[PDB]
This record gives sequence, structure tokens and C-alpha cells, in this order.
Amino acid sequence: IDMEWKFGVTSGSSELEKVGSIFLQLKLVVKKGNQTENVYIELTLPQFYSFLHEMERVRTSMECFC
Amino acid sequence: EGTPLWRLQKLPAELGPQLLHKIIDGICGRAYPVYQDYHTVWESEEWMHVLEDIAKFFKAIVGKNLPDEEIFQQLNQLNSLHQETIMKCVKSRKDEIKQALSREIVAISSAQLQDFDWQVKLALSSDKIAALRMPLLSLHLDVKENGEVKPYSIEMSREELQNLIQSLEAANKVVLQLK
Amino acid sequence: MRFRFCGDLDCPDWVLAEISTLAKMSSVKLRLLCSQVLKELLGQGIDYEKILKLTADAKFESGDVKATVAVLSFILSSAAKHSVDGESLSSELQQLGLPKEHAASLCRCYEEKQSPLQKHLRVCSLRMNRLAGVGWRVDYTLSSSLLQSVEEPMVHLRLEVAAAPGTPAQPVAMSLSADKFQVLLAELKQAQTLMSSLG
Amino acid sequence: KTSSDSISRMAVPTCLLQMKIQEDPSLCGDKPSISAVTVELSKETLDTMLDGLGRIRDQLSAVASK
Amino acid sequence: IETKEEMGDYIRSYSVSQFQKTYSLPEDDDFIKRKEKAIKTVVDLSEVYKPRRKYKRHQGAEELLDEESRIHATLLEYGRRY
Amino acid sequence: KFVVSSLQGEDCREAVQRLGVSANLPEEQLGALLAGMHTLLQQALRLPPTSLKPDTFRDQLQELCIPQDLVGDLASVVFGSQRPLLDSVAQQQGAWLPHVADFRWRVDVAISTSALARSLQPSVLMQLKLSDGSAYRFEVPTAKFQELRYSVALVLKEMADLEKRCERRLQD
Amino acid sequence: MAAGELEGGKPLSGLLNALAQDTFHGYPGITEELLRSQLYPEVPPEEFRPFLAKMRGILKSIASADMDFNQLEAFLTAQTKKQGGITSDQAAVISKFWKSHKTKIRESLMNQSRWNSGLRGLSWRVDGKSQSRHSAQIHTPVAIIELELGKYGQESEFLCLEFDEVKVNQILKTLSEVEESISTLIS
Amino acid sequence: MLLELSEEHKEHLAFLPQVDSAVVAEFGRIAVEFLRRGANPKIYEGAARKLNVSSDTVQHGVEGLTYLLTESSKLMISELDFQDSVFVLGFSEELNKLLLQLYLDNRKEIRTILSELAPSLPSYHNLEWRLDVQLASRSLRQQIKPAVTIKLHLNQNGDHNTKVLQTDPATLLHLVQQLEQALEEMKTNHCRRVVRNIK
Amino acid sequence: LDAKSDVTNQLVDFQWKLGMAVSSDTCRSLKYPYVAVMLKVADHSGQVKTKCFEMTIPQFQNFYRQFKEIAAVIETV
Amino acid sequence: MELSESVQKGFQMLADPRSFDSNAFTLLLRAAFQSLLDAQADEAVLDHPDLKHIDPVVLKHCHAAAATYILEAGKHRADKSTLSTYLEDCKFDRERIELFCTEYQNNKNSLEILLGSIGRSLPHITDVSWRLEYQIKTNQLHRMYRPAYLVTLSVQNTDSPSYPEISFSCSMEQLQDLVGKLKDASKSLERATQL
Amino acid sequence: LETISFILEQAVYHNVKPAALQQQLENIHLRQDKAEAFVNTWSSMGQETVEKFRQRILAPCKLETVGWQLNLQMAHSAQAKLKSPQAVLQLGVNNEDSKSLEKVLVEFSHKELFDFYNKLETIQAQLDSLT
Amino acid sequence: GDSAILLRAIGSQIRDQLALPWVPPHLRTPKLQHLQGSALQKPFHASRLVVPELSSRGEPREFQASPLLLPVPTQVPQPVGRVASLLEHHALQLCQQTGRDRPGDEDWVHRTSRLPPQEDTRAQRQRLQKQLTEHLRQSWGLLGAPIQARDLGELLQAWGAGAKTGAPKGSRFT
Repeated sequence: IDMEWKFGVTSGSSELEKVGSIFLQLKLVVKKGNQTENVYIELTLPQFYSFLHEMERVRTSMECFC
Repeated sequence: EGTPLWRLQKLPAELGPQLLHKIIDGICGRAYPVYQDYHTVWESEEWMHVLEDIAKFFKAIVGKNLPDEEIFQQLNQLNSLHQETIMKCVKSRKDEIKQALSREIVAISSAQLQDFDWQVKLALSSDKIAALRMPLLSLHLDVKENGEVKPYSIEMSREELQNLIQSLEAANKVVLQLK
Repeated sequence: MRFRFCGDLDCPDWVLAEISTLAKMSSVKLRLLCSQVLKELLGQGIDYEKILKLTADAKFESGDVKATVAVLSFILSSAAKHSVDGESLSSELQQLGLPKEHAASLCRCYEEKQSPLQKHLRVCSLRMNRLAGVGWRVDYTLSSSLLQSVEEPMVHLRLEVAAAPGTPAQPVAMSLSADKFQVLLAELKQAQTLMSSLG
Repeated sequence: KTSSDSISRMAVPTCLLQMKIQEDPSLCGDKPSISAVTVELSKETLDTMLDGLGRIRDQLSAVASK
Repeated sequence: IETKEEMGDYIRSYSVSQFQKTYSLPEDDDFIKRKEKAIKTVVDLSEVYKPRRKYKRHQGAEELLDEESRIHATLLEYGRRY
Repeated sequence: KFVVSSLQGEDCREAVQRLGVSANLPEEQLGALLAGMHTLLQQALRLPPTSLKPDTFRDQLQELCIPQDLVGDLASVVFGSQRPLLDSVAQQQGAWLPHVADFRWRVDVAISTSALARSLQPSVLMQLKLSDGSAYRFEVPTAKFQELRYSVALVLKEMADLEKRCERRLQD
Repeated sequence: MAAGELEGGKPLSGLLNALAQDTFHGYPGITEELLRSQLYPEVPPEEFRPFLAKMRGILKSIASADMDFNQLEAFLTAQTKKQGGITSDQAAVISKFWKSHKTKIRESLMNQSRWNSGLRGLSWRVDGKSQSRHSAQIHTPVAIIELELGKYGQESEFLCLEFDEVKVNQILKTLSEVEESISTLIS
Repeated sequence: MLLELSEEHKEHLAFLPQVDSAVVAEFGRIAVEFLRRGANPKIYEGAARKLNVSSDTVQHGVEGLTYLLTESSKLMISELDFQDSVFVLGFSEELNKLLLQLYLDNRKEIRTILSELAPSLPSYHNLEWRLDVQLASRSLRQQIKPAVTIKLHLNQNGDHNTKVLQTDPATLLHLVQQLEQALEEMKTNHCRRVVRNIK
Repeated sequence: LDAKSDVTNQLVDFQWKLGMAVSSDTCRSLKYPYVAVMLKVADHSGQVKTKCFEMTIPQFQNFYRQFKEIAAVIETV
Repeated sequence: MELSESVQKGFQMLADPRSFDSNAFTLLLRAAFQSLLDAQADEAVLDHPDLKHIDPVVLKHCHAAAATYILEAGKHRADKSTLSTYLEDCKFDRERIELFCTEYQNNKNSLEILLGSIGRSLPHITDVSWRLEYQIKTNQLHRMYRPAYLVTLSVQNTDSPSYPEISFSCSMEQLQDLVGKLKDASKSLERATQL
Repeated sequence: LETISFILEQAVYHNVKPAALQQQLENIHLRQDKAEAFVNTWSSMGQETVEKFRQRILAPCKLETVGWQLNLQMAHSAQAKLKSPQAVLQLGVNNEDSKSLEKVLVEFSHKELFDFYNKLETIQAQLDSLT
Repeated sequence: GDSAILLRAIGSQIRDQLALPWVPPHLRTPKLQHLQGSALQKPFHASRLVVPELSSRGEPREFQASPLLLPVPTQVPQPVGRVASLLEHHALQLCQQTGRDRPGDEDWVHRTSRLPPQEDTRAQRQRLQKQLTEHLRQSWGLLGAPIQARDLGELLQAWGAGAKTGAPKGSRFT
């Protein structure tokens, strides 16, 4: 039904003083039957790029018949 | 690939009855045969397959109550000796398999009763009064629901116990004539 | 030395302190205040407006009225705990400093309602569960995939348990074979036979 | 979706995205708690997903070139 | 009797606790509902006057290794009057 | 020795049973003896050696119904090299609520969001584990973090105040 | 006193319908019990409850087998030929009312007799697969069925399943065997 | 220790000095109302309608006065310290006296309100005990196994929680013996010194 | 561990029973037929659940007709 | 104390000297006792060549009957007179009856302990711990100075082999009320003992 | 109302100047009264909306309240004659997923609290690189 | 007697149990573990059991006399299982006995005099089974049915599938 995302940069952590690890967060509002559920995920840069390419492929394959 | 018992040929004629009867005992509720007794003759991943095949074949044969010949003909391509062992095993303890099958029919429900225990006590005194003398029956239940065993407890006095016995006897008056 | 209405033990300190507060009232108003608190114990209900109005004459504040009601309930329940009678309780209260008039006035109502109070205390004593009701259904199976022909019965049972007063009841459900049902009935009858010889 | 109970026939594209999730063992107890999910999408939701992700990608590229 | 006003009020509190165990004077019945609004009001008002770090320590005060001085310095960032 | 080994939490039932079997001792007497020794030692170890001198110790232990040769063992166990261990484990009995086991964090810098092209809002992610086995993970914005830090500093200051007052207000 | 029984009928039928709602239909929220007492002031000072017990007894008595109305009149007369018994016209009136709520009563009894999850609707779908991430060409079809299951008085659960040709055929065969077993057991 | 007020908070107290004490008393009553019956900004609309006075600054003044009262009762500081603190606000001596009196008359109620902000921990509410002896079971028919049943009630953040337990006479004796030691330390020299030198 | 064929569930076995309810506490002549079903199903984890429910004759014949229609539709294309 | 027909037939057969001698009877009785008692038993209970002359069917039927009789007697706490009378009604002699009574007496205590170890119970407490504190302040309250008591119960559930601990916080008045309640329970126990 | 809310969401997403609104909304056949009502309101409380969104959170758990209590422990079952301070912290974690609030009860000594304070100071030093 | 003697026995037991003081569980002999705890309490469970029968009708007797059929008490590993299963087996046997030959009262033994084996009872339960099977025979046509709609099923086979997709298609992201 609905989706949200947040794109940001890490600037530190408990065991590393300095790091610039990029990340992406997603929330998926999936209709689990009559109720509703939210699925929270985190992706890295290569995983996000592969996901985008796979979605492009799915869009290409989803408009073949009509 | 023929009858599901085709995997049984590897086992010699001597060690057949033990495996078969211990499998039937496992079906009825006792333990099942262990790997370290026939490991040389089969591999575990296929030992499970042959175990399940034997169990399900026996259950189907007993449930559908086949005649002698049709059971005989399905075992034509087995060992020259295993056939009579199988048929004698069916002839001996068919009733136990039928009882287990009938018990499993009651498994078609939300929950089933496994076993129970009751304890009787005499309540002497409490903070409210010191002349109580109240007999109390404690009933413990172990009811299996979904895939887990859930314990329950009920505390009853004489009146509740009498009413429960009355209702259960009313039900038993129907159960006894339904047979 | 000691007193009996406290179970053959020395009388507590708070009751001793607050009985004097009880003693600074009128006996007739006590005959209604003790009646109200006794009815509250009996389960009829309590009208705090009634007691506040009744003791409004003496301008007793929150602490004093609170202690008075607490003492009334505590002492009455303790006296009924050991089936103590009015004649002994009046003397014991006199030993506690309460004037004879107040002891007579209170025992006028205490002595004439002990039976309902004691039976209610017996009913409302400690307990963990109670079987509110029971329901059953009988099934007769005819055919199944596992077994072509069965022709045997089944019993369904439901038990409703009240874990506390003013609480929702959590039902219990189960499915039984005929054999388990019969053995359960026989064992219940045995327990009843053992459990009916204690009276 | 060729047919359904409430309609004898059609021919409509549909998507079934399945994913794998690994959660920290600490946050779930003593279990590894690796779950799989499935979401059934349509054309409009996929289009919105792709537009948003392409917008994010364009933002990233602009930042890179800036 | 003077020390009673400080710590000798035990018996009255004991009796009040005994009474309140099974009883609820009507004034206190709706007080339980009034409590939540009282706490919401006090937390919100404290939010209004929350002590906020609008002030800073001059950079370079990192030499201290103590459990008494650096905590004192830390509170200076919030400008709170002590 | 068995009673002492029990005070550190070790299970030593079987050795006690073997001793009872060997010495032909009814359980009713062995249990009473064990309970007496355990209670006596527990009450003895509550106090520090400064509040319980050996003199008063054996004077209270006064011979009536008492052997003379056992008080030496009692003193040796109480005042021996095992006392530090007993105090250390005894100190561990003074705990009610869980203690912090670990603390890990991660600070992010939100650049973009679905509801905002450029957010640019620093944020902190916090994870906490407790000795009870509980694990907690949550976000914590900046203002709330400042509130938490100020509260911690204030608690440190007040704890220092109490530490100072303890010596000054109880050595008069 | 002889109030209502031989005089007012409206309170009596109102009480019967209120009891039907309270004990069979599972709507005990607001009933006429609390309104008739202060709107009809004919409450007997002493004997007021026990006649409600006979109300309940007659209500449960007919609820056993639901016989033909020809045989209900005989039992109604036999039970009600005594003091305070119902009239012939009132006997006909109540006999009619059973027809007015017979099927609803039976359904509520069966509904208030369930012990396991019940089927509350079937919704299915049949699709044709095209391709996947790695596979580039597929045509094998599938079927999707979702089951509405739920025990009475509880939130419904949903179950989803997948199928192909062989499993659908097997399930059809099993259901056909079920039908055959149903057919052969009548005689 | 002393209310050395903040400058920004003081700026919100500038409305009252330009206001007569007649409405300052009403504002204090409004602060008490906000604590007890809760806050309703609609009262700002009512005040504007009945006085043609801006709602924003009235809200600022009432919240500032309430905050002053809360942090003044939160410490129980003496009256002289309060008089010293408010001497910096440039307030009339009559208004200062009114503020000090209003603060004085509503300290205990406020401190009763504030005590519900501390962390909520499980707390004892009531305890019930029943005595029973086991006589029979499904495996043994004649038995004697006495036990003590206990129902312990605890309150956590405003809810009622119940626990069902069991024990034997020796364990009950040990419990009483230990808990008696628990409340025997408060009568000792160490506890007395700690509780006396602090206050 | 990634396969497209299994997405949500796949039932591994199908068992049923036929019986009728004879009597009840609130009714001594209940006497209506019913048919029950037991499904044990496997998810992606490889486990096996057990879901059981009860039906009536009209519901069962509706079930059978719907599965028949599904078979026809899937066969045609 | 009721018994079934099959057990009656088994005990009828047990009396015949042709079927069993004294040695065979003693061995069967001891084998039944071992099967009932030992937790590491096997088919070896009947692998004693002295018994290898009678049909196993009767052997095992009588074995089951004897085990059932011992179980019933233990459950009903039967004594010498009841066993002797029933065995006499079974057409026994003064030798077999004496040996049966002696075998019952030899390991009666273990059988009494075994049947008393079946069943569940409510959680059983074992000990307590307490911490004494002196509350000072909270975030929104700055001067209280009130002692408070921390309590911790050690209980073990027969349902789950673990030692969960229950914790609650008490004040002095609550602690006094709790101690009074426990003392009342103790006095009730003493009253029961005196009677 | 949904269309107006969507327009406002777009405007705050792009953080547009009111001139952009005045120019663009009128292009889609909207009468001038609507455009003026939009632009005046956008000028009124626009930056408040973006600041509000800037503090928005996506994770299902947030820290909402902080409370603490200070106690002095003096004796217990296995020891006596103590003068040890202790501290308790309560954390208000809002489980936005369940629309409910839980609470975490933690306990500290002086050394543990000092270590916690040092960790928080390190986190603060991390946040100070973004000036 | 019992109403007082039972109280005296209870009092004696309580006194004896009070005599023993409390000891830490780590130093608890099994007797005290029984007294001052419940750590060694097992539950009640019954397992299905098979017993030899004094019926020599043939083939099954070969199994009954073989080592394959273990002795009845030793068919389960744990002794508690043994005792529980044996007790339930005896109780069920006696219950089946109650519905069989039983020297009962002046009226309950009346039917036992001339009762054929489960044959004379069949006449008056055949009536109940008649109602059961006639209720089953109904609803197979009473409502909903007939369901004969052999029009939606097989016609689809004749027509088949007419259209199909072409070549792989794609476009540029918007």
C-alpha cells in the first residue's frame, strides 16, 4: 500500500571513530490480511543499485504482453 | 518404481521381523528402531524414507481392509521370504494398527486431551476464618493444542464436582447407547 | 497480658491507638456506622456519604474516620475469625478502654449478624479457581480417509473457570475419545466417594 | 492473473517480490530469526517505487558530479 | 511529641494504609484519572523550560582526568545556575 | 568445609550424602547440624572484622555446650584466606535491578527522505543489553540525548555530594 | 396475584422474545428486563421470579427436537392444563412464534455449539506464470486459494496455498472419494 | 538549593508586575486548577472574552507562575529563602507576600502530585494465605503432605498483578525469621545515625 | 535457499473425516451432519504446521464445485 | 481395591504347582518387582533359564497380573491382612502367601516413595533476600528521606526445571503487615499441631 | 482536502519560495483567491513545518522520557554497615509499532555511571564534527 | 474416630515436619528435598500398551510368544511411565468389565441373565442409526442442490487460448 525511505551517511560508531559508510532504510506498509504490518529494512550501496536494476528489469518484463 | 517396499530388499530375510514389528510398536506409541542397529544396510537420509514408506503402507493397508489376494499381489516382486513375513505381520497385530488409526482420527480437532491427574485435600484454616474444614479437589489437565502441550488446573468443591459428574453422566447415557 | 479476639495474641498497637478515636462518638451513631461497615463486608454496599454525614457532627477529618472504619472492620472480622461471642468481646473491649456503653451498643448489632458474616467469610475465603459451568457434545464418526469405516463416538467438553470475582472467565476446550471419557468419569466418581466422607 | 472467482477471465500483469532478512540474534532472543517475505505489487505501485528510486539515484549522481 | 511531627506519625500512616487497602474514599476515586493529566501537564511545562545547551565550553579543556572536575565543567555548557 | 563450599553457590549434596552414609548419621540430625552451622556463619559474616573482634567472638562462643577445639576452626574459616572470597560473593548479593552489560551506538546524518528532499538532521542509534538477557534498540534525537547527558552529569554530582556527606555527617 | 397471566399478553410475549434474544441469539446487552419492571408496575410483591422459572422451563422444553406442530399442542396442553396454564388462543400464539424463529434458533444453537475452526468463505485465483529473476520463460499455471477460518466469537485467520495440475487433480480425487462415501452411507 | 532564577524564565514573569494583585490571585488559582483538574487553553479564550486580554502572554504568565510554584515546592525551601529569591523580580511587597502565601498553602498537595513521576517499581499490595493438607492422589490414596498456599498481590505502574505460590512450615519459619531481621536494623545505631544526621 | 516455486505455502498432506453431532448439553437431538478436514502445511523454513477446520455439506459441495471450476480454468490455459 | 477378571485368572493360574514351583514363583515375583522398580530394565527379566519350560503367554499374563496387584496394593496402602485374605481366596498355601508377604515387605519403601513422586504442584519457595535503602530524591522531587525495602524471592517451578526469582519493593508499613500475615500463618500451624 | 494536502506536501518537499507557488498553481486554472490563501499561509508557518518534518523518525522505537532516582544502600542479607550510594534510571521507549510505551529499569554504581558518562561524552565528541 | 484420629495424625505429622529446621537446597539430602521442595516431582503420562491374551486361535499367538513382544511392564523406558500405563490399563479393563459380566443389584443383573453378545442390543440401536443415516440422506438435494452446471467446465477446452505475447519489450525510465 505505502512505502517510505531514508538515505543518509554514517559518521562514526562505537568501535570506529571515523567512517563514511552509506546506507538506505525502507519501510513497507504491507497488507497482511485484514490487519497491517510494517517491514523495516536496511540496504548498502551495491545492494541498492542491484535492487534498482532488478526493478527496472521487472518493469521491462511486466509490460511485454500488454 | 513399484511398491514403496522396494527399498526393503537390501535387508536380509533374518532382520525383517525385528524392524517391522518395532516400527509397528513405534506407530502404536512406543519407541522406534534406532539407526545403530541396521546402519550398515541403509543410509540415514534414505532410512527415513523407507521408515515412512513402511509406516504409511501399513496404515493404508489396515485402514482400507484389503482382501488377502490384493495384499499378496502387491508384494510379488519382493524377496521370496519377506512376503510371508509381511503378511504374517499384518495378520498378527492388525487390531493395534486399527486402534492407533482410530485414535489419530480424534487428532482432527483444535485440541486433544493427553493425560490427567487429580489431588484431594482438606482445607483447615485461612486468614478469613480458622474453622474452615473445606474439602477441595484439584484437577490437572495436559491438553495438546496446535503442536504443544498446555497444562491446566481446576479447583472444585463438592457442589461443582457433583454438577460436573451429573453433566458427564448425562453425556455418558448417550455415549453408551451410541455404541 | 493478651486477648482472644486477636487470636490469643497481644493486641496490635494501631487498633489500641484508634479505638480511643472510635470512643469519641455517640453510641446511636455507632449503631448505624458499624451497621454500614458490616453491610459493606456482607456485600450489600457502602455509602461513604452516609458515614461522613453521621460523623459530621464531631468534625472528624480524613485520618480519624479512616482509622475508625479500619478498626471497625478489623476488629469485627477478627472476632468473627474465632467465633467469639458478644459477652466475651464486650469484656475484652472494656479492658481496651472503650466505655461499657459503647461496648454494649456495638455488640447489640455484632451479636445479631454473626451467622451471615461467617457464612460469607467461608464462601469468600482464599481460592484459586472455580468451575462456573460445563458443556458437552457427542459425535459419532462414520467414515474417514485413514479408516474407511469407524462407527465409534467422540465427546467434546468445555470448562469455564472464574479465576477471581469480577473477572472474565477463561474457557477450556478439549476433545476426548470414549475410553478417556469413561476413565475420567470413573476417577471423578472415586474422588467424590473419597471426598464425601469428610462431613 | 488469468481468472478469478469474481471474474471469469482477464490478462493482467502482477509482480511477486520475495526477500530475505537477517535480524540480530540479540534483539529476538536465542533464535537466529531469519525470515522471508513476499509482497504482491501492481503497475502503479511499481511505477512510484521506480520513480522515487530513480530520483534518489539522480540526487546521488548530482552530488558525485558536484 | 515534637519529634512525632517529624518521624513519629507511624501509627496514623499504618492505619491509613490498612484502610485504603480495601476501600477508596470517593475524592480519591477520580484522583486516579486526574493523575495522568497532572503528570502530562508537569512534563509539558518542564519541556517549556527545558535546560537547553545554548552555551559552550571553550575548546581545549581536555587535559583533566578526574571524577570531580570534568563533571563540574560539563554542567557549565548548559549555563544552569549552581 | 561442605557448608563453606555451599556459600559460593556450588552444589555439594552428593558429598554430604556420602559423608552421612559413611558416618552412620540420621538425616534428621545432619540437617539440623548443617542448618545451625550455616545460620551461625551467615550471621557472623554479615559484620566486618572491625565490628566483630575475636575476643568477643569466642567469649560469646562460651564453652557451655561448646567444644574448645572447634572454635579454632570457626575462627580460621571466618578470618582465613577465604574471607575475601566470601565478602566478594557476599557483595554480589546486594543487587535488585539489572546492570548494563554493553553499550553500542551509531550516528547517522540523514541527507534525504521521502517526505523531504534534503533533511540534514543528525541522529543517533542506540543498542543496550542487560544482565537479565534483555536487548533494546532505539533511536535517540539530539535534544533527548542532551537531556540524558545533563541528567547523568547531575546524578554524578549528587552522588559526589552524598559521598562527601557520608564521612562528615557520621563521624561525629 | 392473578395479574398479567389472564389479563395482559403484551408483557408475556415481550418477555418470551427478550428471553429468546438473551439465551439463543447472544445479544444480552440491553433487554426488556430492566424496562418492564418500572414501566409495567404489576410486579407481585412476593411471587415474581418463580413464574420466570416456568417460562424458562417451557422455553427449553420445546427446544429439544422441534416436533411437528400437531404434537406440540398436546404437550403444551398437558404441561399447561394446571394452575396458571396458558390459554388455547395463547397456546396457538406461542406455537406460531416457534415458526417465527425456528431456523434462527437452530442456527444459533449450532453456532453456539462449535468446537473447531469453521469455514467462513472461500476465495481463490488461478494464474499463469511468465518468468522470474533467473528463469526467462515459463508457462506452467498455478492456483491460489485463501481460506477464511475462525472460531465463533474470535477474529478470523487467513491461510494461503499454492498448487499445480497434479496436486489439484489429487485434491479433486480425494474430494470425489469424500462425496462417494457420503453417497454410499445413506443405504 | 536556592532559586537563582533563569533570565529567560524571568522575562515571562514581566506580565504580572504590570498587573494588580487582584488578577494575580486569580492567576494563582488558575495555576492550582492547571495542576489539579488539568490544563485547557480554551480558558485563554474565556479570559480574552471576559477581559479582552491577549491569550499568548496570559499563557506565558500562568505557565511561568506554575513552574515557579512547582520548583519551589519541589525543594521545601524555607520562607526566608523564597523572599530572598523573589526580591529580584521588582515585585510589590504585597504581591511578594501573596506569592509566598500561595506557595506555602499548596506544598503538600503538589509534592503528592510530583511523587507519581518517579520510576514505577513492583510494590506490595496485599497477601492471602490458606492452609491445606494433601490426603489422596491418583497413585496414593492415604497421604499426609501439609502445605501453605500463598496469593501475593503486586502493583506495577497502576495495575494489579497476582502470583500463586506454595511453601512448607519450616520455610515459612525461615521467612519470618529473616524478615524480622529485616526490620530490626532500623532500630540499630547505624540506621539511627544515618536517618538522624541527614535531617 | 532461494526458490521461486515456493513463495508462501505448500500443503504436504490432506486428511478428512465424516461424522455427525448427536447430542449436546443445550440440545439432546442436535443431529446434523458435518465434515472436517486436517491440513498440514510447510513454509519456507521447511517446518510442518497443522491446521484443522470443520464444514457442512453445502459448504463442502461449494468447495468441490469451486475446485472443479479451478481445474477446468487451469486446464484450458 | 477392585480387580479385573484377567488378573483373577492370572492369580488362579499362579497357584497351580504344576505350572509353577516355589522357585519359579519366587523368580517371577522378583522379576515383576525388578520391572516395576529398576529404571534400566530389559527383556532380561524373563531370561532366567529356570523359567524356560512354560508357555510365554501364561508367563507374561501372570507377570502383568502380579505387577498390577502390587501396584494396586501400594496405591491403596494395603497391609498383611488384606493381601493374606485375598491370596487365601485365590487357593494359595501358607508357603506362597508367606513368600509374597516377605517380598512385599522387603522393598515396600521404594514402592511407597515411587507412587508419591507423581503429580504437579504450585511453585515452591526456598529462601528470601532483602536490601535496605534510604530514598533521597527523584527527578521531579528533591527531598524525601524515606527508607524503602527491596525483596527477592527464590522459587522453583516443578513445571520448568529453573529457578526464577520474584522481586517486589516494600515500605516499612507494608513489611510489617506482611510479617504479621506470615506470623498469623505460623500461629495457625501451631494451633493445628496442638490439637 | 486530499489534493490540498498533497500540494502542501510537495511544497514542503521542495521547500519552495512563495513566488513559485503564486506562479505555478495559477497555471492550472485556479482562481486567484485560492492562490492568495495558499501563499499567505505558506509564508505564515512554512519553516515550522519543515523543522517539524526534520525531526521526524522512521525507526519503530524512540526514546521519549528520562527519569532517575537516587538512593543510599546501608545493609542487606549478606552484609551490614554499608554507606554505598546507588542510582536508578528509567528510559521511556515508545514502541510506535504497537502504539504503546514500555519502560526500562536500570541500576548503576559510581564506576558504571562514570563509564556511561564517558561513553556519552565520546558520542558528543562525534556529534561535534558537524559544526 | 476418623474425624478425630485423622486430625491427631495430621497434628503429629505437622509437629514432626516442624521439628526439622530449614537447610539450604545445595545441602539437601533427598528426604529433605522431598520435604522442603518439589524439585524431584515427575508428571503423569500413560503410553499405549499391549498385553498377551489367553486366546490360542493361531497366527497372532506366534507373535505373543516371541521375544518381539516384550514383557508388558517393560515396554516403556521410565518406571513412572510403567506404573502410569499399568494403572490406566487396569482402570480401562475394569471399565470395559463394568459394561460386561458383573454380579450387580437385583435389577442391574436382570439383563445379564439372557443377554446375547452385542446382538439383542442391535435391534434398539438400529433405530438410532436409522435416524442418523436418514439425516445424512437429507441435505444431498434438500437445499442448494441440484448443482448440475456442466456448462462452465468443459466448453473452455474447445476454444483454447487465442492470443499470446510477442517479443521482449522495454522502455526508458520516466
